[PDB]
Amino acid sequence: SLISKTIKYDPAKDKLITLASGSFWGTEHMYRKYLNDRIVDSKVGYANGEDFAEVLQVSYNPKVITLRELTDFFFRIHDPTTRSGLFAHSDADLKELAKIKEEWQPKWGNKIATVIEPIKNFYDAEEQGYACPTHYLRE
Amino acid sequence: MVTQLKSASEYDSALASGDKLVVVDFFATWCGPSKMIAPMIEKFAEQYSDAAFYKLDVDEVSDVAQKAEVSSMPTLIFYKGGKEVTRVVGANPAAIKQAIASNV
Repeated sequence: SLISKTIKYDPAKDKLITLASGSFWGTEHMYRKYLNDRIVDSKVGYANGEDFAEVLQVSYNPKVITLRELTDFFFRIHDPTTRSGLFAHSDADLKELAKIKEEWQPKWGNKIATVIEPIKNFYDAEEQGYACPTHYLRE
Repeated sequence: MVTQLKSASEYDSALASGDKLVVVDFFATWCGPSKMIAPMIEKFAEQYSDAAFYKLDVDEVSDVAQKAEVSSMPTLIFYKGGKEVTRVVGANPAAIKQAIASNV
């Protein structure tokens, strides 16, 4: 599965995005502190890109929040020039995430090293992880 | 005991120590690894008397964190004579213990 077995998710109303910012402690901390009112559900785990990255998987209603807003937030919460990934669940979302990254390039001095890939796998208890990169809202 | 640093003022006047080694744990309360290194540094503080151990919340005192160029937690920084001698990034207690032993 590309979807966690525990997450609240309705295929007929909701969408998914899987986010790596270098530590799921940071990724979860940030979305739950700023956007908790606007997302459906949120689960920490390990994502594989089509070597596992620590990720947060976000279930959301497009009529409540768009992917653009979720990605604009993502590029504000951590340093993506430096571990940094966006895992798309559709081909339409893949090209939109790439578009957003391009738009964010000048603001980060064109050094964004964020990887954009289709989602290959997702786990929760798949039972680095040594440190969390700095997570906070940049201005 | 490990003394928490609350402002840049406390931090500076902790570096002004002399030959005694100064260890600072730069931490985040949300960060799992950073949180779990705490009890380990507490034990090293108990074992190494001649060293003064401190902790600093990077969200609380962002100015010191940015100035010491800490971009990950935990980051244990080691000071002698008010100047950096070495640092260990990430939650490896055995690595941290070595840096203490090697520096006093």
